[PDB]
Amino acid sequence: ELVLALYDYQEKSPGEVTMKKGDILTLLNSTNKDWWKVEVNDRQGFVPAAYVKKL
Repeated sequence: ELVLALYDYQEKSPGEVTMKKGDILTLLNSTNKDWWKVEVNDRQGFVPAAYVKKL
């Protein structure tokens, strides 16, 4: 499934990933309510669940 980046987000921890508003990310794991694992182009990592929207 895909998600839309609602805001820019710069990774702030080793396991996080950076995204730009408007980016279409592949949702890898949404089992956590606060942090979702996504694939941004060729990178994988966590971003705040609230900053993305399921498409």
